[PDB]
Amino acid sequence: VVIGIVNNTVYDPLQPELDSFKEELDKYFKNHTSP
Amino acid sequence: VVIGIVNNTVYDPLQPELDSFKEELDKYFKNHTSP
Amino acid sequence: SGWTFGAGPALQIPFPMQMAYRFNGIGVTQNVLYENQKLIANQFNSAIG
Ligand SMILES: *[C@@H]1O[C@H](CO)[C@@H](O[C@@H]2O[C@H](CO)[C@@H](O)[C@H](O)[C@H]2NC(C)=O)[C@H](O)[C@H]1NC(C)=O
Ligand SMILES: *[C@@H]1O[C@H](CO)[C@@H](O[C@@H]2O[C@H](CO)[C@@H](O)[C@H](O)[C@H]2NC(C)=O)[C@H](O)[C@H]1NC(C)=O
Repeated sequence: VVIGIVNNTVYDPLQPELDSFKEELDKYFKNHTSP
Repeated sequence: VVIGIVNNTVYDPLQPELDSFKEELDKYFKNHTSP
Repeated sequence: SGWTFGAGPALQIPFPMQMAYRFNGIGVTQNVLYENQKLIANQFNSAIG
């Protein structure tokens, strides 16, 4: 609807500061059944 | 202390982006506690 | 009605709630009036006497 709007990404902050800890959370959850 | 207060629930915006994570966090322990 | 009657159409609004919208333009938040309604009522009632 609005004219002049441009296409760009927005670095939403809450996910990657979580994903800095979700990466080791995802590593720990899936590798628990590995051995 | 306040008069005229009305009982209601408030939709917490800090929940659902991590409740969706909590939807998949508890899913990540379904496989963890399966064997 | 508050201040609206001086702009356009007059909208009704409860007076114990107009005041919490008149603290907010000073610098003190509105979570002070409700917590002190009775004392401010007596201070206003005694001041006009
Ligand atoms: C911003 O991106 C969207 C999609 O990434 C663009 O929308 C597309 O526009 C083309 C132009 O013909 C269409 O053919 C596509 O079907 C559209 N896709 C979608 C999903 O809507 C949009 O044009 C981009 N805006 C700008 C200013 O580049
Ligand atoms: C607002 O909700 C709270 C809690 O849901 C109510 O507090 C209790 O309500 C039950 C049900 O009426 C009473 O039996 C209890 O005695 C209440 N607790 C206390 C400490 O009084 C509260 O009554 C509700 N208020 C309104 C106006 O509905």
